[PDB]
Amino acid sequence: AHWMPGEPRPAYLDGSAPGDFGFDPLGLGEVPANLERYKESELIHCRWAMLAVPGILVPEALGYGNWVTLPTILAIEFLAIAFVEHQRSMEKDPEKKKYPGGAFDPLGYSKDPKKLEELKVKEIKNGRLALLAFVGFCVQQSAYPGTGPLENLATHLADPWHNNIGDIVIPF
Amino acid sequence: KPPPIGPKRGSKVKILRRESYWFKNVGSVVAVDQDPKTRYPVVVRFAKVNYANISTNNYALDEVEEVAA
Amino acid sequence: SHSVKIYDTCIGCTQCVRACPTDVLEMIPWDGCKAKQIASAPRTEDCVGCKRCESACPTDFLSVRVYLWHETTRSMGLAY
Amino acid sequence: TFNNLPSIFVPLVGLVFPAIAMASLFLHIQKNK
Amino acid sequence: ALRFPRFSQGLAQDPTTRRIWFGIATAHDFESHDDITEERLYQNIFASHFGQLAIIFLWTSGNLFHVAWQGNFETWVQDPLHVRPIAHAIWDPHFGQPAVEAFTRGGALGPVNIAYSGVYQWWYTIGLRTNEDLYTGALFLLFLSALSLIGGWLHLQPKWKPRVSWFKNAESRLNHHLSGLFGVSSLAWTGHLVHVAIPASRGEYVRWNNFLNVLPHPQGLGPLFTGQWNLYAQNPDSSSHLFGTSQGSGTAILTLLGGFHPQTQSLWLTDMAHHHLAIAILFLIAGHMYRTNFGIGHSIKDLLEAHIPPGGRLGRGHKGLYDTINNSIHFQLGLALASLGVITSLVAQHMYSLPAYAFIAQDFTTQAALYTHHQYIAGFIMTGAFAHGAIFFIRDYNPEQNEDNVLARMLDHKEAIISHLSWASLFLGFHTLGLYVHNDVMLAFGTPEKQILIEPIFAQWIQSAHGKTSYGFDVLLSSTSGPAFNAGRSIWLPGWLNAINENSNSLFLTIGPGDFLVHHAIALGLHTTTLILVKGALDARGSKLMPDKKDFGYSFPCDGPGRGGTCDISAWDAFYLAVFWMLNTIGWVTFYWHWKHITLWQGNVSQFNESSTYLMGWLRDYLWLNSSQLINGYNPFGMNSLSVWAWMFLFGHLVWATGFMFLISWRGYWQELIETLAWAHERTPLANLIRWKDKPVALSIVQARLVGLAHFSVGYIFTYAAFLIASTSGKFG
Amino acid sequence: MRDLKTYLSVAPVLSTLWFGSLAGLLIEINRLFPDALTFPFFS
Amino acid sequence: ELSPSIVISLSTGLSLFLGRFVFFNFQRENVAKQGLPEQNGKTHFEAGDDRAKEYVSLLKSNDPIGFNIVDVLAWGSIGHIVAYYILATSSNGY
Amino acid sequence: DISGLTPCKDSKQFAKREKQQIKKLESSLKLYAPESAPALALNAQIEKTKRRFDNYGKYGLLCGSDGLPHLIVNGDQRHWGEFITPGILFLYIAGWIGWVGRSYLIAISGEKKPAMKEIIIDVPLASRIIFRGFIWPVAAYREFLNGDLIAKDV
Ligand code: CLA
Ligand code: CLA
Ligand code: CLA
Ligand code: CLA
Ligand SMILES: CC1=C(/C=C/C(C)=C/C=C/C(C)=C/C=C/C=C(C)/C=C/C=C(C)/C=C/C2=C(C)CCCC2(C)C)C(C)(C)CCC1
Ligand SMILES: CC1=C(/C=C/C(C)=C/C=C/C(C)=C\C=C\C=C(C)\C=C\C=C(C)\C=C\C2=C(C)CCCC2(C)C)C(C)(C)CCC1
Ligand code: SF4
Ligand code: SF4
Repeated sequence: AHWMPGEPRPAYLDGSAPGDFGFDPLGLGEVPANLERYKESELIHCRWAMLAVPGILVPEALGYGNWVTLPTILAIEFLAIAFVEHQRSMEKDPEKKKYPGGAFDPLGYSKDPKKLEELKVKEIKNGRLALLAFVGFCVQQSAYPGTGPLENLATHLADPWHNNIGDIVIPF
Repeated sequence: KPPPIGPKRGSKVKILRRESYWFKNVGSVVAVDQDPKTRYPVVVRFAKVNYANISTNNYALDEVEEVAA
Repeated sequence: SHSVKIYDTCIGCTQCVRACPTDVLEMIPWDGCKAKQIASAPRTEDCVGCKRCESACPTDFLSVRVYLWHETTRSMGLAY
Repeated sequence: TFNNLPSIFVPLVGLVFPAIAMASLFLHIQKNK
Repeated sequence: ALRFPRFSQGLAQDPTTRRIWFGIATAHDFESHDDITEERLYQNIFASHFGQLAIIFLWTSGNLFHVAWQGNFETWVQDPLHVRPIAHAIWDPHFGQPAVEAFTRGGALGPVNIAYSGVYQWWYTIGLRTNEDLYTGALFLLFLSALSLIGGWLHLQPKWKPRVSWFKNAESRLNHHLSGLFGVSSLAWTGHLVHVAIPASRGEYVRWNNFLNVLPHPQGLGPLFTGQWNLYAQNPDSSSHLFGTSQGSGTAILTLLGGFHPQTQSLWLTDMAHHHLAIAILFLIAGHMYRTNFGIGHSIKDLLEAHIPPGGRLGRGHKGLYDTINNSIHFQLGLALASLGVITSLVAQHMYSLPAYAFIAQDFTTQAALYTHHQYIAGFIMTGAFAHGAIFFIRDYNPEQNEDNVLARMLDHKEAIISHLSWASLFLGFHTLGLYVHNDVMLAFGTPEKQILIEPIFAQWIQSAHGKTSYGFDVLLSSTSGPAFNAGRSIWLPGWLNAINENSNSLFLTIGPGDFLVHHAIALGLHTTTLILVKGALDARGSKLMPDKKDFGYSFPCDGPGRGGTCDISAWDAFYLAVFWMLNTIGWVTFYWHWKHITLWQGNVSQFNESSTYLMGWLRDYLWLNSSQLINGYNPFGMNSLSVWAWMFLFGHLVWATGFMFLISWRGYWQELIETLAWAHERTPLANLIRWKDKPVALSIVQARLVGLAHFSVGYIFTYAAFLIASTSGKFG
Repeated sequence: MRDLKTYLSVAPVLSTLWFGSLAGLLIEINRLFPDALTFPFFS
Repeated sequence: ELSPSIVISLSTGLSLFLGRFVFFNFQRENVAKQGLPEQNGKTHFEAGDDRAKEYVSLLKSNDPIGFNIVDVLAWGSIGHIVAYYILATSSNGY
Repeated sequence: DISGLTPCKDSKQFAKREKQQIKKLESSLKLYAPESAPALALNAQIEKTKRRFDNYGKYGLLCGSDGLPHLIVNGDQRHWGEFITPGILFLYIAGWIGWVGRSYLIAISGEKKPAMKEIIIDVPLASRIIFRGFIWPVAAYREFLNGDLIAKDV
């Protein structure tokens, strides 16, 4: 229950929150309002990245599209998404801003509170992992311009002790 | 009261007066005028002089605050 | 002419007025200090503004204080 | 006449307008009501 | 108030002669005038602004009228590269016949003065190809001056008298000024450039009698309403255009081809048209921001009370700042002069590099006079911005109404700011003077290979980041594979590259170690002027030596010899010494400019690149060398056209030395001297009949300071104007 | 003498001693290592 | 050709739909929160400026949400803007 | 070869500066006998100049079109001998000066009249401190972490 066991946990996050490991070394979540907004935005970023990563490796495993016109698809995108995002902005209850439930929770996963807390922990963990995975996709596409993520995993599994990150991180 | 009203003789004190040279600087109370009608009884003696080459000045009780040391 | 003011931080040392070369100041009785006297400035019309008074005020910043203001022939110190 | 207009206006301006201006302004200085 | 100062009965009740000076000098300090209000303050300011606009239009009308009447503009239009501009004729009856013979230039039948203001180029670039055009413009500007005068008269009358609640309407005013005064104004300027200036460049003259008939583009407004705006950029004057005739012209009115016109070495009129149009869209959109009588928009008060960062770094944020700015005219004036000085320096830095007027790059005295002008103007405007911020911190700053806010938290760490600006100036002056002196010595020891020459790698990187291949960094525009080069590959970069790489023009000059060192001298000057001004502004309310300085005002002489001495303690005196350092800084800027440019124009850039790295090069190869044709303006055997510039040079030297009198000598020696003089006059027979009315006195300390600075700055300015104009006119490279 | 050393430790006497020693140091360095613009060791 | 009369009406109707239906409550919320442009703690009209007088007559709309003529100008200014942006950026082959 | 500057080991104008200074010093050398003190000193200055130019050549200095070494400060590893290594060499000494001075002022701060120790410099105290600035980059770092570098307002 700590990102680095030994560091003093700050006073404003201590384990009660769903995904609390005491990782605020810069002191961004000092005040409570910014902290609440941050966990909202964290859950949203997490859910978008977890929507993204299976939309990357699945096209790459079969389609090999490499995840790479404007004035119509852009307009339909903005129209479809701004509506949902502002309707999300129109909620004021914070625990319902993070976890609305109701018309968003079918299958009755939110029926038991203890499993709800455990599943919130699961969501936030898998989501931080997926945010890291997307940042990995982006920087691996920046370093290697024309390679896929699963392609890079094959590159690693071929000779892992010779094809790794080191080639880019140091000049030699 | 006939007993002392202000800091002790020798109590290193801080100045909260914004117009003094030794503002937010420590001092050394050398005397406190026990007359309960003077406005600035606290005679302080600082270490470094002001621009007028003076190391002492009278201060009030509310324009002064003793340090934890 | 000039506006001389004496604030309540005065210790009544009588240097402000013993330095003042134009009889602007005068010590009066008071109950705010151990010396039981404070300086007053009745004859501000005779005030030239030389600030010898406040070059001799031994306080935190000052108790006597000269404010430069409407300059007349006697505040400008003219024999003509 | 256009070549003769500076000869009328420069002695007019740079000498009379100082006469008029400095005189009237000295009178405005030395006034009492 | 009984005597001449009707606005201060403290100076009217002054039998001396200080009242005349202080009634001149405080005439325009309305918020210090006696027995006035805020209504009368704002209304006098409004009428004063009307008078300023009247004077501005009158002065422009005088320029136009004298160029039309006494000028050679119709001759300048034909052969501009080889016909000299003419500001105005001269009728000085002190002239001798050699001087009448020497000052006859530009094909005139009498003496004349050469327009080193560039008004010829800018009028010729915007149409105006006859003297009658300039006459109509001058008459219309005279009408506009009379319009401003009657407006400022009637807005003082009680019927038309705006209340303070109208002046403080900082949202309607902002919306209107943005939208109209910038957006519609630049839009109207485009509507001139498209209808007049470009057709006047493309040939045909489009005037008031025929501007409704002439289509600015062969397909009028179909392309605009139908969205096909690309039809306005079809024939963009394809590189063979002669400014003022249809040869090699086109039909476009709005382009983004960038770069320079090849004939004029100036910017394209179509680029200026599209530019003013685009920024018109931006300003007309931005002027619909602030809340007004129509229910929508922003309240700047809540914009400021909302920009308070959680975390308490800024503390109370911008809370209470709308009320402390809108009520404080000095804060508005300080911010205004800040922005104005920065954009004035921008005008200079972009008119020298990106000249927007025909045949102003190839003429060389106007391009220097304008830069020097606007940069000294910017330095003065900046000193005034800070001085008015100081006057705000004294007069108009309420510490309780803005407690712990960005402004209050600012005054807290004034010692930190002052100390770190002191550090920056001290570091820069120490090091860069040390390097200039090291190089002076290394030349004085015949070892120029030992000099500290730091190549300005960062400015050269920015240059190579814009298309200059003179260094070989090949980054973001000199690299063909860079996406920034690929984006604007088809829009502007051909013209911009054949402009910036062309080593004849003056944008993005090839810089070297002397440029590094003088840029650091410039940084020293800016940081130091800033230090002086910021320190005066933040210690304006008080310090440890004089904590009740707000009670004495902004301008007061001193606080006496007590407390060690308090000469030049007021924020006014900070402004004072900052004007000195500002003149010094702008002198460095303009010396750098003029030497780099005169060496470029002459052709020997090596002169600057070798001699600018050691100060004796500036004293020899810039001042001593370029002052050769000036001081010989009138020798014991004859004179030439540069006689006036030599006389002005020495005149400026004279007043610049006279200022040292009022600065070095102070008040007391002169009062005693005047006492002796008064004795002598009152006891001298036949002059005892004459007795003064104002008792004579030596000048007050703050006054004589101001007078010394006036003489000092007048001499600085007139001397350098004489030198710059004469050096660039004695040769024109 | 104690007072002679007290005077030798005064700010100007000690300053000129310190700067004479320092100046001799830099002088002998610029004679033994003259004409130096770049630090070539591990360059 | 993008039919310059169809894209412009389309984008304008789009901006009006995004105004009234999607976020007018957000815009009116921010209007009521930012409030009038007060000076010294009071509105300009409440300070003596007779010329401010926020025009309730122009704002008195009986559209059941309150979409006044000024909001129609607002959403439609943005509409014509985005329309001509699309049209111009689509005109040239860049 | 960066910033459009040729190295001085392969520059023409740099060698021209060399030849010109050598001819200048030789023109002042044909006025004395080749064994006297002036001619010997001139020959020593000549060898000094020649070795100077050759050392500026061999260090990889960059000589521009004017033929003088233009120092590179950007941080290029080849040109750390221009600014960064002597910059560290400076800052080490400068912080030595500051740190021994600061520890001296703190040492005399607990004196009855400290100012007399700023006039009459306590040479034993300073000399015991004069080498304590050798370790300033670590002592100052700890005083910053412990809170002893920066004072507290009270
Ligand atoms: C004895 C020396 C002397 C004098 C008196 C003059 C006089 C004159 N010269 Mg100059 N000149 C001289 C030497 C002199 N010259 C020399 C040696 C040269 C070099 C060869 C020249 C070169 C020269 C040129 C090239 C020109 C002149 C011009 C002029 C005329 C300017 C018109 C005017 O009325 O200005 C009025 C005064 C001013 C504009 C000065 C403004 C600043 C004042 C001091 C501030 C005013 C204060 C306040 C705001 C107003 C209150 C009222 C005030 C009256 C008190 C004027 C007749 C010009 C000319 O002929 O045009 C008509 C012109 O173009 N002269
Ligand atoms: C759209 C309506 C509108 C317009 C056009 C104006 C116009 C103006 N107002 Mg405003 N005003 C308005 C509405 C408007 N007002 C409203 C509703 C209020 C209600 C409170 C006010 C209250 C108000 C006050 C209180 C004051 C003004 C003032 C002014 C004048 C400013 C001074 C000036 O001319 O510089 C104009 C400057 C520019 C157009 C451009 C400056 C900066 C550019 C970006 C520089 C770069 C380009 C440069 C110009 C190129 C030059 C090249 C070459 C041609 C030389 C100007 C005439 C002042 C004035 O003079 O009083 C009459 C003044 O004191 N106004
Ligand atoms: C050449 C003239 C000159 C010079 C050198 C300076 C220098 C300075 N002025 Mg300016 N100043 C000047 C003219 C000058 N001023 C004038 C005419 C005025 C109008 C009154 C002002 C008004 C003014 C104000 C109002 C302010 C300054 C400030 C400063 C300091 C800026 C920090 C800096 O760059 O210092 C770097 C150091 C130097 C430039 C000193 C050069 C000398 C060398 C380095 C000393 C070493 C040589 C040698 C070994 C010593 C022994 C000599 C001998 C005994 C043997 C600096 C001391 C500002 C300040 O204090 O900021 C910190 C400030 O607020 N000055
Ligand atoms: C601030 C600006 C400035 C700068 C940067 C320089 C820089 C330089 N000048 Mg110039 N100079 C300047 C101002 C400046 N000068 C001024 C104002 C003058 C007029 C007084 C001169 C006059 C001048 C002359 C006449 C000469 C120079 C020379 C030099 C060079 C000196 C190299 C040298 O001998 O150091 C070598 C290093 C030292 C002397 C310091 C040694 C420090 C000791 C040994 C302690 C370090 C060791 C320590 C124990 C730590 C080791 C690590 C470990 C134990 C921890 C250098 C390029 C000389 C040169 O060769 O020009 C190129 C030369 O001939 N200069
Ligand atoms: C005293 C005072 C005052 C006055 C002051 C002043 C006068 C100031 C000034 C100031 C200034 C004068 C400032 C300036 C600034 C600047 C800046 C801050 C800049 C920025 C920039 C940027 C950010 C950029 C960007 C970019 C680039 C780089 C280029 C290209 C484009 C882009 C955009 C990208 C007042 C009244 C206020 C108040 C009181 C106090
Ligand atoms: C790399 C480099 C560069 C750059 C750099 C930079 C940009 C830096 C920055 C830096 C910074 C931004 C810094 C800051 C700081 C701050 C602070 C705040 C500090 C403090 C300190 C202290 C406090 C100390 C003290 C001391 C010492 C330790 C010494 C002596 C003594 C004393 C006590 C003085 C370049 C490229 C140009 C060149 C090359 C090199
Ligand atoms: S000098 Fe000052 S303290 Fe002394 S008597 Fe006068 S006012 Fe009082
Ligand atoms: S300023 Fe001079 S005259 Fe006035 S009270 Fe002080 S000492 Fe007396």
